[PDB]
Amino acid sequence: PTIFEERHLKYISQLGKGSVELCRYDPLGDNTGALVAVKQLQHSGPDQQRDFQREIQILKALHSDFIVKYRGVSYLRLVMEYLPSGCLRDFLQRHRARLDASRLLLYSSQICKGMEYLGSRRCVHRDLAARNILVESEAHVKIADFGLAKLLPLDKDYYVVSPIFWYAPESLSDNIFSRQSDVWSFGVVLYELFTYCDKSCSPSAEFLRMMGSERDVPALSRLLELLEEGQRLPAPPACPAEVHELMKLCWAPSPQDRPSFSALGPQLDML
Ligand SMILES: CN1CCC(NC(=O)c2ccc(Nc3cc(NCc4ccccc4)c(C(N)=O)cn3)cc2)CC1
Repeated sequence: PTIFEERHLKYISQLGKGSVELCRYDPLGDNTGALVAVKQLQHSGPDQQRDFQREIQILKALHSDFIVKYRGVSYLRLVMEYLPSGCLRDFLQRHRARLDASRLLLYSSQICKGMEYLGSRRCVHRDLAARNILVESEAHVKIADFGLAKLLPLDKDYYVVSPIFWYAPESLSDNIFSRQSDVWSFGVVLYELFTYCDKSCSPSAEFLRMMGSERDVPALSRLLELLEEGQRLPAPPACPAEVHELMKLCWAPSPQDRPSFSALGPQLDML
């Protein structure tokens, strides 16, 4: 087996905390090696470990320009491509003044094409949020963290099994996840994009406000009560009304009434 030999994976810095670190894969020892992102588990708890082998095989199998590339393994460590610009949540709040609604639409369209591919592979990400979207360059974004990703059963369109503010009502109430629960998450991502990930009006900061002053009432209970009423995240300030309408559709109470990614794609592209 031709792997990323541990002795050749030269550590540089941390990308996130298991954990992710930036390494230079230098098999020739002449410091001419390529920079790769390397994922590993730190406090290796037996259940998180089986989840890691599932994750590796999923990413290995996915081939979208909008999903992070799998590179290989080291030994367990998952080797992937390195996207230097970092997290989309950081990128939006740092360069907010230089990014217009047309550029946010380019990101929405790229995440959408990414998620559409995911669906055709009968995979459910489950953690679709701006915190797990990476930046290639100011004109290209890629989806990351397949840590929570689940493959749909060969006979079923749903799957019963923490990020509750991106979770659909069926996810909240009965732990049901499908491509349509990722459409609900996509609607929250559009909110994040169009608020430029402002800490002030984050989906987390906004729902807590809506939940009220009764903290002993379980979040899962208070959030579901709110989403059953029809209460939603507000229209982002200055957000194109055509976009906030697509957000509302992603937020339909029943999963069958939410648009598909295949349907959303042109609607985004044609604005
Ligand atoms: C501790 N402190 C360290 C410094 C800060 N971090 C960064 O400045 C950063 C710089 C480059 C980054 N590029 C990455 C990260 C990756 N996974 C990790 C990741 C996934 C999704 C979102 C964020 C991170 C992958 C991959 N192929 O999956 C590829 N490229 C990611 C962050 C904040 C956290």
